Amino acid sequence: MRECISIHVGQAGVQIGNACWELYCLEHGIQPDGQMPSDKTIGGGDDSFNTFFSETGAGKHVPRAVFVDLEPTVIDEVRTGTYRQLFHPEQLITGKEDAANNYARGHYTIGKEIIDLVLDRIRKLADQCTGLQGFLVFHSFGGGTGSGFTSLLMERLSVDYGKKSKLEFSIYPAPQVSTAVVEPYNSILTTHTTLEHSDCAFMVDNEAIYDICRRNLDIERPTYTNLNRLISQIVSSITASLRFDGALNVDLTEFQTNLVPYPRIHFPLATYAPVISAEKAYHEQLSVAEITNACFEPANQMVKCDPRHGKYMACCLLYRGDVVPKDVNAAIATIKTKRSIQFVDWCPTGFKVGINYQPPTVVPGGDLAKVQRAVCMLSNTTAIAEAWARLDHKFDLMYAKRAFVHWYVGEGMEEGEFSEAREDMAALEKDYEEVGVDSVEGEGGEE
Amino acid sequence: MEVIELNKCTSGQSFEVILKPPSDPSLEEIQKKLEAAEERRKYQEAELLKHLAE
Amino acid sequence: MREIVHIQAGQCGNQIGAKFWEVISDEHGIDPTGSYHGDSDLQLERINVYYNEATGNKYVPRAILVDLEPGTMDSVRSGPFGQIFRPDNFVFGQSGAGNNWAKGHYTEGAELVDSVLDVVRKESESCDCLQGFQLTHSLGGGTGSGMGTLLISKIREEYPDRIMNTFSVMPSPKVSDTVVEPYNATLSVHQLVENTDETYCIDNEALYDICFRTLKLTTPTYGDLNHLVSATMSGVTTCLRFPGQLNADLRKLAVNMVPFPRLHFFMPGFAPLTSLTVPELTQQMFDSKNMMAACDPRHGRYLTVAAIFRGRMSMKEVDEQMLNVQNKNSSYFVEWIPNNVKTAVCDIPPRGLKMSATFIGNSTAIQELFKRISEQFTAMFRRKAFLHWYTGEGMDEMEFTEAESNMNDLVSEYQQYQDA
Amino acid sequence: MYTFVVRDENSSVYAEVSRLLLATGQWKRLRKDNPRFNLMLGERNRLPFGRLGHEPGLVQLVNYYRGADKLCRKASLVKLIKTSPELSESCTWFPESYVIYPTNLTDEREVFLAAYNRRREGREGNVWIAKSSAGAKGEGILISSEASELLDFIDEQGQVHVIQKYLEKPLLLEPGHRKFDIRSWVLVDHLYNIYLYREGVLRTSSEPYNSANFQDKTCHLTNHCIQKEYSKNYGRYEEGNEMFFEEFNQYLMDALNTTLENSILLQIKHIIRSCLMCIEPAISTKHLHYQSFQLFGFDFMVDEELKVWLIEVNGAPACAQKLYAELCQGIVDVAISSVFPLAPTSIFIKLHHHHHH
Ligand SMILES: Nc1nc2c(ncn2[C@@H]2O[C@H](COP(=O)(O)OP(=O)(O)OP(=O)(O)O)[C@@H](O)[C@H]2O)c(=O)[nH]1
Ligand SMILES: Nc1ncnc2c1ncn2[C@@H]1O[C@H](COP(=O)(O)OP(=O)(O)CP(=O)(O)O)[C@@H](O)[C@H]1O
Ligand SMILES: Nc1nc2c(ncn2[C@@H]2O[C@H](COP(=O)(O)OP(=O)(O)O)[C@@H](O)[C@H]2O)c(=O)[nH]1
Ligand SMILES: [Ca+2]
Ligand SMILES: [Ca+2]
Ligand SMILES: [Ca+2]
Ligand SMILES: [Cl-]
Ligand SMILES: [Mg+2]
Ligand SMILES: [Mg+2]
Ligand SMILES: [Mg+2]
Ligand SMILES: [Mg+2]
Repeated sequence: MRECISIHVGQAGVQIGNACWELYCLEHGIQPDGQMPSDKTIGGGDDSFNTFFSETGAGKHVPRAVFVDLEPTVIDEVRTGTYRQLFHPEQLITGKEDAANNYARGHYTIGKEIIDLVLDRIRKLADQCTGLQGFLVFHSFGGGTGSGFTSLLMERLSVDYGKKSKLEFSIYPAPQVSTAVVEPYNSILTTHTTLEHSDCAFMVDNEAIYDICRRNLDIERPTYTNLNRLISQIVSSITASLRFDGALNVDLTEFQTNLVPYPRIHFPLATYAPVISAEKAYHEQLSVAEITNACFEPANQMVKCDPRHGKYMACCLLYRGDVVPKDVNAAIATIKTKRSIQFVDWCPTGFKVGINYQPPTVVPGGDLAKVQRAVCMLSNTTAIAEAWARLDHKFDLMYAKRAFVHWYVGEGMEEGEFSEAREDMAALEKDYEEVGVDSVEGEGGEE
Repeated sequence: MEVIELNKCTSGQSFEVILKPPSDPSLEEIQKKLEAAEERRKYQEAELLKHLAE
Repeated sequence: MREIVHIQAGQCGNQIGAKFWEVISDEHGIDPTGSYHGDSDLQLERINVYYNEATGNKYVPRAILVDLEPGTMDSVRSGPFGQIFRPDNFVFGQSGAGNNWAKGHYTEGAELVDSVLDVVRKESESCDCLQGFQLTHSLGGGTGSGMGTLLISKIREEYPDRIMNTFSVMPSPKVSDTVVEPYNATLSVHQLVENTDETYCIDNEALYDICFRTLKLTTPTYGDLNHLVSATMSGVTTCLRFPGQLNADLRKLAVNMVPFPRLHFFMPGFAPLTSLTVPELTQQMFDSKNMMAACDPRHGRYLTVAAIFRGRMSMKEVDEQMLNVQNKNSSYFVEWIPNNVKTAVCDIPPRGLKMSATFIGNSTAIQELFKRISEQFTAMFRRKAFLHWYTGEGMDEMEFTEAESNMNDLVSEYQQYQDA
Repeated sequence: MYTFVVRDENSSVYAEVSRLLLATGQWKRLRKDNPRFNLMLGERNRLPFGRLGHEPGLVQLVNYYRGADKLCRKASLVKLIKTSPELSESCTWFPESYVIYPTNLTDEREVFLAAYNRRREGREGNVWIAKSSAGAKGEGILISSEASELLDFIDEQGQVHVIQKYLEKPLLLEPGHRKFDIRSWVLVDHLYNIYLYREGVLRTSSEPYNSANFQDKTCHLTNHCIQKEYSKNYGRYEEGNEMFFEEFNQYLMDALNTTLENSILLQIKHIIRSCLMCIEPAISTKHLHYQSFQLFGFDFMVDEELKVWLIEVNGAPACAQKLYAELCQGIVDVAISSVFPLAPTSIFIKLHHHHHH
């Protein structure tokens, strides 16, 4: 068994973290006080769930997790909430005043002053590990802490833990719930400085989750609570292989091996089905074929984009519940004859499939209905680059006028950092295009 | 449509299906960047205080 | 980002500030004795932003009352909520400022300002994490204008990394006490351009016109004007005072509203103003007749906007209506700042209303206000009329020339982004 | 009030659509780079589909189908037909075609030469035509009975070409003994309804067809620009060398005792529907966050047996002068107002067929 440390940065990171750890406790049969009756080895062990939980002598199962925010109100809610007994104070780190939606404030001004404390607190967790694998890092792109502090942390983590993998769960900005005009700047700045330190990042666009909640959960105006419970289900699907017995994606290294053949192009698209309202009186349970087919609908993706118009480098199907391989393969056969699924020439056309027999756990009093079977597809498709194009375009509009730039220069960032970050993003868009697009015959209109 | 590497356990199973085959900065450096930005805040603040002194 | 320290200076500044404290005290369930008698936990959650706690569950405004004569503050102390203020926080002189910026900034005000800073320092010292300062004043008199801007400069020197926010009443010949108002306002605007992060521009002409044309008040008093200002200040500070995600502190507001450091002068608006559905609220809040800077929004473009809705209403409908405004008048929102309108909603409505909305716009149209003042300044300055009142306090004409140039530069910078 | 942007200033069809939308009084034209639009009249190349359908509160629609270029490029079309089972290598209505890459750059050269030599030994007609998508109007084309000239021609070029069997027995109009091709306009709406404009046009040659000389490409190529320039008889038989369906139908009756509908349009409709239904899953916007429509120009040849052959599909057609008003109003009615309703006897034929087997 090899441990994984989770790090939750800024409001989005912390709130999503809280939702994930609640769900993990329910999936593993861990009570809010940390006791786990089904666990017959008191005070330690090397079971798969021990990848995410250590154990005290008293039999408490403690998340291998650190929470960091530059103001205290969000983490205070963890300290006082339902799962408070799970955590001890050395895992909860708060500053007094936040980064004011300013990457430069988070990275340079405040980050310089709290970074060493955060590393000491992570080291305390690392020292408990017999075979630390690496880190799972949760944060928004748009917040000053989620953007600026995360990139600083990621850099220092590569220094202090050079051989360890680092995965991200990153929240991409959507004006329907965003809280700052400068979020495109923060997103591009943090993506630029983090790119080389991250081995695999799962981007979730708040726009996509928001609309899934509206459309499929019949929630008129989704809140972060609604959004985060859904995000937690997708995260759990993705990390299930680390926490349960299995032979697919069983360590962080395998995520990169299976999903990221090309290091800069390390952003797999997640797609999830089914999402069904708990308020739904009558519901016909969906088959393996029906939920698998749903994985190729943009409406169920964590980022709205069109994979028919890009290419795949890798595809993983992760099932939970009543699923056997024969039905998966029958489903895939059918889907091949109906969908546009083109792989790059230098990868095989295929799917890696994991099945865990336990159906998804739902949080009591949640919005999601219990289902007999669910699936999360992780595909590395160049189509996700549509999201980089959208962001880069917004950046360009504001930066051309230097709108808001003074806020960043005022925290000691050089203006050159903007253009450096943006050039890095231009090259990224180009890499996606090169990998994903065949030239289109030119013409000598009005024909 | 070949199934390979089928692995089974009590908790589930995994396998692969193939349809077709194919054809960092150091601590010193980070420190220096953080200190350089601090120097810039310090300079901009000194300039402000000079203007207020005038 | 917790505590704000409030300063109110001069006659206008103190009269509007007193009303502001009465209004938000009522909203937070605080009675004139500083005792809490509310029924909602939302009332207390962020009460510490504006109030200190004292022995016996008493809440005391973090407020400093400044004037160069005793009259208005004597009246405040005799007012409804007058006993709620900290007695040691009344700081005043006897000689007055004679509607003279020079007296406020260089002579009379200079003699009092250290004692004001002593009280400011005492309040700041008991802050766990001071966000910054909010100042209420007029720009047309002597104390609020001259001494208020002197205070702002000294506060910035001592707290250079804190936010400075002002509610600044702009003079108008239609609602005027003296002829030198344009000189005082020009001298002040240059101070504000340099030393505030956020300034709410409240034009006395707009207040008057709303009272007379819209509210049907045949003969508006300063009291009637101040009722509007009260209501507006309550609305624009809602996000600081209650639980919320957007613009929840002074710096986050600045970062969302100010794309270039000097262009930080906002037009506020309020709805309803009547002699109510979400659509109606939304149309009225964007209505020029509901705004308080006497500038026509259609004569410019919005760089940024904050909208705040109060009351129990459908957030779904709020979002729908705000989108409808932007999508149907998209030309009035600069295209080079994507998604530049942010909306907040607070469940607690102001007194006497089931729902309301408050508007904060950073619009290039605000140049019209500075243009009006600039014209009025020049009409007199070209003949050096009334200047002896200022030269007698040691000022020279060159300082007037420089202030006028500075304000004309501000006007030019707005116009540049209007054509961008 | 609906809003739209114009990003292709060169489009005659959409310049007229723009004019119409404005005159309803219920559409406003935004600056081209303002993102808060309902309708994008997009640019021909590198249209940013990825920025569409991410605007809260705005249903967004664009006048191009992302992916439709597969049908609308010379070499892409050949490949689409040969590799799609329901069109196929044995497709009866598309002339035998081969994709040829100039040697200085997969390539079907040897496959072509194989078929060419088979025809030669068999005494069969062996005239082929080399062309590409880069063929600026009347240039970039070679008609020859010698494989060597064809391949040499292509090798001097820098872009993919198609070599395609040249139809040596075209239906010839009388008087004049002359060739023509048929242009049909087809509108595919956001529901993937396929609408054939009731008016097509024959673009004619005004020079007698002469099989003994494929060098003089005036009786052989029916391009308007070619005819208008090199034909000394341009406009002798019909204005602008355009014959419309009323006259062509009357000719078919008088001369061949048949109708346009029976002898030709049945086939045209079959080909159009077959082509568009083939690519539907690749381009449909049915469950997408933005929607598309697109106007296509299909070009057909008719042989002396009244068999219809598809030659190409144009992704950005212009229209005949006298047909603009009607077609463009039709586009507004069926492609735009269908999605954005304003506050007959269609001009289109809806193509649909559901045979049970
Ligand atoms: N899905 C989701 N998104 C969130 C949540 N909280 C914030 N966001 C998004 O994150 C972005 C704002 O960043 P935050 O995480 O709030 O900022 P922060 O990291 O605390 O940084 P500062 O407050 O600037 O110090 C916006 O795009 C929000 O919509 C959450 O709980 N869930
Ligand atoms: N296989 C073939 N047999 C006979 N004639 C052919 C042919 N291929 C092309 N032509 C002639 O050449 C013309 C079409 O050439 P091509 O289609 O490359 O030009 P083009 O692409 O400019 C037409 P458009 O303006 O619709 O785009 C037809 O009008 C026809 O007269
Ligand atoms: N809205 C409003 N404006 C006022 C009030 N009192 C004075 N004014 C305005 O304030 C300016 C005069 O300044 P004032 O505050 O009285 O002078 P000070 O005591 O020297 O600061 C003029 O423009 C007046 O119209 C008031 O109570 N409300
Ligand atoms: Ca154990
Ligand atoms: Ca590394
Ligand atoms: Ca004195
Ligand atoms: Cl290591
Ligand atoms: Mg925060
Ligand atoms: Mg007065
Ligand atoms: Mg043709
Ligand atoms: Mg063509």
